[PDB]
Formats: sequence, C-alpha cells, structure tokens
Amino acid sequence: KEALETDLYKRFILVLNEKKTKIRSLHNKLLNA
Amino acid sequence: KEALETDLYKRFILVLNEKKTKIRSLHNKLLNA
Amino acid sequence: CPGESLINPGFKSKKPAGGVDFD
Amino acid sequence: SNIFEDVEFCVMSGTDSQPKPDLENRIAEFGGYIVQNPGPDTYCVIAGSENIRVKNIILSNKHDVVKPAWLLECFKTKSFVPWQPRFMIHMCPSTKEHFAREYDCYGDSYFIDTDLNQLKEVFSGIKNSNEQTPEEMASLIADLEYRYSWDCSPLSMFRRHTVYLDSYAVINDLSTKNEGTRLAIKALELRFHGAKVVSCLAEGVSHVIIGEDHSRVADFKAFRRTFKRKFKILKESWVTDSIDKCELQEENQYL
Amino acid sequence: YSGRDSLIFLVDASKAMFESQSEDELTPFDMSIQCIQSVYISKIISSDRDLLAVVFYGTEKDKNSVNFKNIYVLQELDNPGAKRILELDQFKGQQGQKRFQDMMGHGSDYSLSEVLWVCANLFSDVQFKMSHKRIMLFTNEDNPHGNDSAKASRARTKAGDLRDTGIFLDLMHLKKPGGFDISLFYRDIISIAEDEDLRVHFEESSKLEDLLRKVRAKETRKRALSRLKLKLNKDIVISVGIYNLVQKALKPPPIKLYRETNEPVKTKTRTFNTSTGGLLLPSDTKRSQIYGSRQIILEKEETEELKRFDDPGLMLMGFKPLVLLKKHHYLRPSLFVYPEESLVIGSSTLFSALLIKCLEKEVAALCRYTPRRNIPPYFVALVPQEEELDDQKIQVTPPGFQLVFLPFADDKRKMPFTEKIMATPEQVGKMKAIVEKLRFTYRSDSFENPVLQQHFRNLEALALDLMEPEQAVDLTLPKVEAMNKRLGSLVDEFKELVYPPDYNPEG
DNA sequence: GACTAGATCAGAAGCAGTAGAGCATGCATAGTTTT
Repeated sequence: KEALETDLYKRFILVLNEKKTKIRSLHNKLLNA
Repeated sequence: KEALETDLYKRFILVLNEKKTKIRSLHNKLLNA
Repeated sequence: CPGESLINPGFKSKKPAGGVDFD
Repeated sequence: SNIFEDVEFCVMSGTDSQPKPDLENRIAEFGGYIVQNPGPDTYCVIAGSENIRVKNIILSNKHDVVKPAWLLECFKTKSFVPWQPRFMIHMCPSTKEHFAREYDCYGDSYFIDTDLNQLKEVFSGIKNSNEQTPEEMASLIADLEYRYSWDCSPLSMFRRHTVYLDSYAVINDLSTKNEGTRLAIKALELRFHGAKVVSCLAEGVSHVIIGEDHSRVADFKAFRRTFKRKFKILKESWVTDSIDKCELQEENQYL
Repeated sequence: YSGRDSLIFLVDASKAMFESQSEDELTPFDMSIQCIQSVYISKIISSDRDLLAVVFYGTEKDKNSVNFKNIYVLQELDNPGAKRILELDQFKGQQGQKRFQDMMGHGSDYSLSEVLWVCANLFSDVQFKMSHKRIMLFTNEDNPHGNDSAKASRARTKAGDLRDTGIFLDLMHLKKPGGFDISLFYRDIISIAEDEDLRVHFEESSKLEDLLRKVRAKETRKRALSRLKLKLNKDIVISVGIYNLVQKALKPPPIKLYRETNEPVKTKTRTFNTSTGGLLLPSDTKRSQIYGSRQIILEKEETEELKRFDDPGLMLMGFKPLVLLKKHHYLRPSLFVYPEESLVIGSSTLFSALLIKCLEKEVAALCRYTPRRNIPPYFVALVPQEEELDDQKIQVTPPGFQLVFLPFADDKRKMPFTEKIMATPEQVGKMKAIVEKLRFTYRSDSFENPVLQQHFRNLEALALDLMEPEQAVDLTLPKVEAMNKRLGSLVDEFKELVYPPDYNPEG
C-alpha cells in the first residue's frame, strides 16, 4: 500500500507526457504550415 | 486502499479527458480551417 | 450614579436597541 | 541587481512568517517601485492572506493577485520568472485569456512536460468528483489498463475476474454466513488485490474459490453445466501460491 | 465635566490566570484581552480623545520609569488606535498565550504597592487635563499576599493614597476554582464596596458583560450652541443658553490621501481670469442676477447687508394659547432654552417664574429669533417643559423651554383637491382589529441607523484586517412573517370587505 | 544675587453646526416625426 500510489503516479506521468508531446507536434506542424 | 485507488484514478481521468478535448479541438478545427 | 457607563464616565448606559416587540 | 527596474508592486498582507515591512524593504532593495495602494499602473498585487482587501480587489476584475511565493522565487533566482497558475489566486480577464492559450483549466500546461511535484499540485487543485457508480468506475479502469498496457502491475490483476466463495452453508443464502475462518482473510486479501468479490452466484461469475470442504463440488459442477458460461473451479491454494509470485498461475494445476 | 477620561488596564500574569477549568471555556487571560479590545474599539468609535494604557504584573521582565521588578508597562497612556489593538491581538488564544509567555514571562512574585505606584506615575506623566482617573484590576486571586502581612499593609497605604489623590479603583474579578472572596483583602483597596458585593462569587463579575457590549455611537459632551439675550422689553433682558437635544448623526467626513505612501494631501481653491491668467483676490469680483431681461450688479458687502434685520437674540412678542400651535406645522428640529447666570445675574428667578406661570396658564411665549449676525429673523414659540423623572430618579425630561420654529406663508404648499370618500363602520372596525393586533411600545432609542452602523463595521474590519465585515441587523425592516402570523384571517376579510373582486393593487 | 514655581491674561487652534453651492436621477410636459 505504501508504494501503489507512486506506481500509479509513474503511469500517469508517462501517459500525460505522451499526450503533451502529441499536442506539441500537432501545433508545431500546423504553426510551421 | 480501495478508496485511494478510486480517488486517484478519477483524478487522473478528469485531467486526461481535458487534455484529450483540447488536442481533439486543435487537430480537427485548426486543421480544417 | 446608578446605571452609569463603564466606558464613558458621565453618561448613562444606553439600553440596547430592541426594535419592535409586539405585545 | 535591477531585475525589477521600472515596475510597480503593492503589498496588502502582513500575516505571514515574513513581515510586510521586511517585504517592502526587500522590494526597495530589488528596484521595484513600491506602491501602498493598487492602481491602473500596477503590474501585480501580492497578498498572502485572504483578508477583506484581497476580497475587494477580487470583486473588481481590474487587476490580479499573486501569492507571495512569486517574490521569493524571483529573489532566489534573481530572475523575472513569469507567473504560473500555482502562484496566482485570481486573474484579470486578459491574463485569463493569455493563460488559457498555454494552460488548461487546471494548472497542468500544454507545451511543457510535467514533474511529480507539478502533478501533485494539479491533483490538489480541483475539488472533487463523485458522479460515477462502482460499475462505471470499474469499466473505466479496465478500459484504461487495456489501452495503456498496465496489466503487468503487481496489483489490479484480479480486476477482470469476478470471484465467489463457499462462505455460506447453502449456496445463494445470505442468512448463513460462515464468518470466523481462514476463507474470510483469503477473500479479503483477494479483494485487496483487485478481485471483484461477488456475494451472489450470478451467471456472470467467472472464478470460484473452494476450501477443504468438497461436499458441494457436485452442486457447483451442476450449476456450471446449467449455465451458458462455465466458470473454472479453483481452490484456496491457487491464490495463496500465486500471491508470492505476483502473477496468475495456470488453473490447470489447481482445477 | 471638563478634561479627558484616563483608564489603566492592569492584568495579572500569574499561573492561575492561564488555566481553563473546562475544555470549552475561556481562560481568564483571554477574557481580559477580549474585554480590553472591546473597550478600545468602543472608545475609538465614541470618544477618540480619551487616554488608555495597558500594564501587566506578575511577569518576569520589567519595563517602567521606576525600574521596578516584575511589572511590564505594555502601553503608556495615549489615544487609542488600530496599532494597539493589533498589538494586543497576538495574545488572543493558546498560541497567543505561548507568545505572551515567551515575550514577557509569567509565574513570578510581585508587590501591589509597586504596581499602584507605577500606575500613579503613569497618571502623573499625562500633560492634558484629566476629568476622570480609573484603574481596572483583572485578577482571580482573592488573597494575593497571604504569607506576608507587611506587603498587605503597604498595599493598603498605597491604595489609600491613590484614593486621596482622586483615582478610582475597580476590581473585575474573574472565575476562580474555589471562588472569589472580596471579603478577605480587596475591601480596603476597592474604592466603593457595595452592600450586595460582599458574598462569594462563583462566576466572573457582571461588569465583563457590560465591557463586552460594544458601543458604536458618538457621545458628545454638553455644550451650548449659543448664549443669547431674551428681551422682554428694551430694559428687561435675561441671559439664556440654547442647546440641541436632537442632532442628526453624520458619517465622519472623508479625507484625501496620496496613493503611493498614504500621506494626506492639502487642497486649495483659487480663481484666475481667463485672459491674463493671474489670481484674482475676492475684492476684484462682483455679484450678478438676471431679472426682467436686465443684469443687476451688487458688491459682496451689500449682498451680505441685504440679510441684516436685527441684532442676535430673542425678542418677546406676546403669549399664545397652546391650542393654536399645530403639530403638522413642523419646520425644523426644535431646540432647548435654559437659564444662564454667568452673563446676567437674576435670570434664573425670572425664567423660573415665567416657566411656572406658563405651565399654570397653558401658554407659549412667541418670540422673534436671530441666532447669529446677518441672519433674517424667524418666529419661534417657547413651550414650557416641566421636569419628569423615571422610577430610578434619573431625569428624563429636563426643565426649561422648548423652542419650536413656526413657518412663514412661503413655507407651506398647496395640495391638489381630492374628493372625500368615507368608510362604513364595518371597515373601520376590521381595521381597528388589525391595528390592535400590531400594537407595540415605542421608545426614542429603539432603532439604530443602519448606514452608520455598517460604516463603522466596515471601517473596523478594514483597520483591523478582519476576514469579513460583521453584518448589522436592521431593526427598521418590518417583521413580515410575525405580522402575517399575528393578523391571521383579518387581512383577507378586510380585503374582501374593501376591495372589489378584480382590483389588483400591484398592477 | 540668582533662580524656580504658581497664578493669570491673551491669542490661537480644534471642533461643532449652519448655510450655500454643486452634482446626479427622474419625470412632466410638450414638441416633432412616423404611419
């Protein structure tokens, strides 16, 4: 129980940064175009 | 443990939904325009 | 002397406003 | 250091570990033209206590308030670090429009990665959400795990499985609880591990746990045969031997 | 009564003052601090020129002119302000109690003689004229010196000296575990020992409740608007004083502050000609008025001379029956006329004779009134006013004359003519029932000005940095729910008996 | 000799109260335009 919280935080971080990178790429490409 | 898991997961899904909404809005509207 | 103010000497302690109290 | 050249700042908070006059002295040392009352020219209004003056400034959307930590960050780094949602306690409409472009409704930003501390701040921002039901939440969790491939985690691996037990003298009888046995702690550990313990023998039950009493195995087999979907018969040894391995052991050896 | 009221707040700092008998109750120290703050706020609102001080005894540190031990003078006698209330606000709770213990200390010995000496010394330093001198002793120890008899005798001698000098001593005893017995020691120290104030008290004194009752109305000392001459004839003249027993209360005028440092700014108005641009003295301008397609020019001195009719004073005109006076002829708030022997000797006797005989004959003295110079005359009626006292012999209606202003022909107005429709007896009876249901007793001090009270609450909140302003209850608002409950079906019956079925008063 | 203390008079500043001027709100009435 003392570690499940951080186990969940890690996955949430991974997914959130993945989505952030996706939006970064989308906006950057559109702004360039 | 059950309460912690459910609360944290709800927390994360809200933020993920908001991020998804904004990325979708960009990719759809700003590309179409 | 009786019923004098403990804050402002020389003045009588005014009773608090009670508004309308129907009989 | 003239990092705060030709700027205006106001302070209306003396309730903090650092007294307001000390803050004014530091401001004057850093070059910010202190002002005792906000006006159209001020670039901020810092107040670490939500007193009446802060509320009055809030009630007018003509300026913005900043948590005193902004000055601490500016002084420590000696740099004009911009505002972020964590510090601000209220924004003008224009600053709100500016933030909405590079920031979501919550503190989490769009164009910059996040760190554990930032996510903690975000998870402390919003208030609450209790608009779901157990089944809906479980379906959401299962969908997330399946999509993002987190099933390898030590926990939540019993989620897809519904588990029944022979804790009642008569099947489907809630008035004959057999509390006071190792089966209770077995089930409690199972459910702690994400197992969906079901007290009613519905057609959707997928896993059944049996102890040393095999008297009612025939009834379970008959019910399984009657049902369209068959549930494998499992013993309490499988879950015990699987807990230490943190994995779902094959049911063939524990049928 | 001339001078300022001086008050010193002595607060004990012994251990017994920092213990709570019950979990949900206030320690004696907290009660004392609350009372001090309440009195400070009341003084700020009511009398801002009075002097207050705060002293502590029983502490470990010391701060006084005489360099005595175990006496900390926290605030010397000075006018009240927000800074002092905030300074006291850091002892208002348990954390405040720890802060007080760290800053000064507690649990040490003391001598009441030294404490009273320091209080007298504080009184001596004041350079203004003090009309009253008071000390309030906040303590819960009935026998401060039971072990030492010499200290008790010294305290008694010092208390006697202070009483001789003209210093009032009051004991505000707080709750004690075993009970407070004034009989033991504090009888001699106290200025006045009431007959009822001799039994053992198991609860805090009744004076704390009055102290915590916040007064938020200005108290103005007696003062004469004018000293005039009442002239029965060209040779018979008496001296009278005019007072105002009713005066409208206004918000304190705003001041103009500079925004960058909150320092006052002074203003000046000047007039300069458009062409030259230079300043024009008041002597380089005239006055104008247009009438009948012409311009009439007069100097300022003549403009003021237009208003000169007679010298200041009251001129007798005759006597009028009180029936001829009318209640709906009110024009201006009435004034009070009282004798004054300072300017003319023998005025009191003639005034008394006139008052007595006017009361006997039921007449009012008609007079011409000119308060100041360059003021056109008005007509006034002096109505006799007898002395009326309440049960406790506190005078409620003073003796003298009531000056009522009478209107001129120009002060009345013409009303549109309206046909009269009288009501049948049944409607009058139903409305009589409605009136009788809502009867109540009225007193002149039963209402408060909501605007002024809210203004003072807001100002206090802004000054002391409170979380939110306190909201005043408006007693002028009707109690609609209670009236509806009391009246019952009377309203419906009256509406049925007086209004047609399709009337719709709202529309 | 020098110096201090008490009493008293005069002038001035502060405060209270009235008067006079100015600023904003609404509507009465009439006029003008539209149909």
